[PDB]
Amino acid sequence: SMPEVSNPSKPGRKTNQLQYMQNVVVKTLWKHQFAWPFYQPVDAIKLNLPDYHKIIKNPMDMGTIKKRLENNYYWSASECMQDFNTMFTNCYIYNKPTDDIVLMAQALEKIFLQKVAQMPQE
Amino acid sequence: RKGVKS
Repeated sequence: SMPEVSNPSKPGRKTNQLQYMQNVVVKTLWKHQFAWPFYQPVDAIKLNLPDYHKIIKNPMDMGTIKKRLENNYYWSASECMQDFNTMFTNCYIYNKPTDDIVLMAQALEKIFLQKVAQMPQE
Repeated sequence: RKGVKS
């Protein structure tokens, strides 16, 4: 279902790894010429996609990830990684492998993986 | 089906 960005019962914090996810991973991807389709939730009205929200049941976007980081919603950097992988997986599910949006997602995913690989230990 | 993008 659509994703919350705060939850009073859910433990939340900002570790050194979560700070790295915000200040290095998200911020690097944000300043990329191909990031703009991912700043906000997919807009099925503007794109005229009657089936998007029938097929994609766990939507995710980088704006939601940013808000989760800003709210100290996560407990672990692994949860932030989860959200990025949901974002990419959804794009690859819904779109055809040759579409412009998939090529853009693949370029961002390559940078995501490089920055995660250089994340420091907790 | 999102079409052409830059």
